[PDB]
Amino acid sequence: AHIAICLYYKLGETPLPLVIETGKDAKALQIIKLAELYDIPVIEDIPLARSLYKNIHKGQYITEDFFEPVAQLIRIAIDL
Amino acid sequence: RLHSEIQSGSLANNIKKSTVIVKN
Repeated sequence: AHIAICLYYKLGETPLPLVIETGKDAKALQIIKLAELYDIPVIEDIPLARSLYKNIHKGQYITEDFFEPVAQLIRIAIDL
Repeated sequence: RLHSEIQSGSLANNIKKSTVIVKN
């Protein structure tokens, strides 16, 4: 019912956006908690969260299908 | 070919360095 996907990107350190953490239900809520604790942007994107969850594992860099949408997610998150 | 950076720390710390969280 509830998904959260945590992406990490730092220029010159992560070659691509990295899914560092994922969570469903209780752990999804925890992540969206902890993201508010540390002031990390949370964006609701149902199709992107669901496809990332189904395709990209924890600890895995995003694949080619996700480059454009995650680029846009990150730009939107940047400011905010 | 799949690409991983599989070792990492705690749930709290991973989030604190995170860039964006996407949810449904």
